[PDB]
Amino acid sequence: MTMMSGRPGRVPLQFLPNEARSLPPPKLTDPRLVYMGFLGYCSGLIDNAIRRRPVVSAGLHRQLLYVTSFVFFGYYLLKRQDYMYALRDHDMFAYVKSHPEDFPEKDKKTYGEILEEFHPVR
Amino acid sequence: PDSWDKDVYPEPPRRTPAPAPQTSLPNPVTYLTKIFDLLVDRPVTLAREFIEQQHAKNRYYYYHREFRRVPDITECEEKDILCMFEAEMQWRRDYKVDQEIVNIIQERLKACQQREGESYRQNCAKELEQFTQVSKAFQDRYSDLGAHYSARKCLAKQKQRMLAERKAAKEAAAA
Ligand SMILES: CCCCCCCCCCCCCCCCCC(=O)OC[C@H](COP(=O)([O-])OCC(O)COP(=O)([O-])OC[C@@H](COC(=O)CCCCCCCCCCCCCCCCC)OC(=O)CCCCCCCCCCCCCCCCC)OC(=O)CCCCCCCCCCCCCCCCC
Ligand SMILES: CCCCCCCCCCCCCCCCC[C@@H](O)O[C@H](CO[C@H](O)CCCCCCCCCCCCCCC)COP(=O)(O)OCC[N+](C)(C)C
Repeated sequence: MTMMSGRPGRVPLQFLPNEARSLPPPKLTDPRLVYMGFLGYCSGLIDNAIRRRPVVSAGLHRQLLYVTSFVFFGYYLLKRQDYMYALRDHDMFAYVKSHPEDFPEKDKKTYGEILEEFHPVR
Repeated sequence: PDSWDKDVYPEPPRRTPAPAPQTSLPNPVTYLTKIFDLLVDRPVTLAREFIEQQHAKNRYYYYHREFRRVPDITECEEKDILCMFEAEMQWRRDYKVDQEIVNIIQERLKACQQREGESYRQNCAKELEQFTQVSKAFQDRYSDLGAHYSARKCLAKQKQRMLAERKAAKEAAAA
């Protein structure tokens, strides 16, 4: 099953609709971005190790490019993910609003009027 | 002394008889207790007096914390998490206070048993009755809730007991 492929108004290969510009962008200190940079740093260290170079000191420009590329991709990935979750919430709330018969708010009962069975432990 | 309330922890008026010597021999107990007084009780008293003098020059206070009453679990809606949280905390505090009440009563019972000596079976009847009443009430409130107890399970237990009592009363009425 595909939930969102046929959602009306969806541009085939956009990756970032204009509506997404109404959402707050992720901060540059977002922990997910920090973890993506950490993944880039680990990639650089593994690159040094495989090539039989000093792991921590061999190429600083290469490691910098690794970290920068991972952060650069992660920013847009996070933007798209947040947009998709916002879309899901928007559609859910609109559907609940447009079908009140399927989502009734029934009368509230307090615990002084609800009979719950008691199971003793012995 | 004045450290504790004498109504919460009562004691009898402490009647003790006066010495009635019947022998010309001296009492080794009196001589030994005079030596103990002069050799032990005075230096300790002086040390305590010095310590209390030092304490009096630095007098500061701490306070008993006061908790207001919040709605009980009976006044909480089924899924209202915040009211349930406050009610559950209040119920746990009440449970601890009830445990301490039982502890006070048990302390009274034990003290009376030691105090009355050979006459404890008759002279501790009132403390035994008080402990019986408190123990029955506490057992009705809290027994068999098990681990993972809560206010909701206590309420369910009370409702079950109330239903049984109401049915028994109505069946006895029809007699
Ligand atoms: C969860 C919380 C976060 C955790 C994150 C996840 C874990 C950490 C990240 C993982 C990736 C990072 C490292 C990747 C590259 C490492 C490859 C390597 O070979 O390392 C050698 C390298 C040493 O090489 P060298 O210095 O050139 O000279 C020694 C020779 O090379 C001598 O080398 P040799 O080749 O001749 O020696 C042979 C040796 C060579 O074999 C190895 O060295 C094994 C390395 C394999 C890399 C890991 C695989 C991929 C990552 C997946 C990890 C999964 C984690 C999840 C849990 C599951 C565990 C598997 O092989 C053996 O001896 C066989 C041993 C058999 C045991 C098998 C167990 C292996 C798997 C264990 C992996 C555990 C995690 C990584 C452990 C640390 C490794 C350095 O190690 C390092 O020194 C680099 C690590 C330290 C650098 C980071 C420090 C940052 C800067 C300091 C300041 C900190 C800043 C803090 C900010 C605050 C400011 C004050
Ligand atoms: C094991 C780790 C997995 C990593 C996989 C590779 C990661 C690097 C690849 C980089 C992707 C490049 C794409 C960016 C260019 C824009 C292309 C854009 O136009 O494509 C959009 C599509 O967007 C892409 O799908 C998003 C790609 C991002 C994938 C990452 C998700 C991985 C899961 C989470 C694991 C953590 C990943 C960490 C990243 C380093 C269009 O959507 P649409 O044409 O309508 O979809 C057609 C298919 N449908 C309709 C049936 C759905």
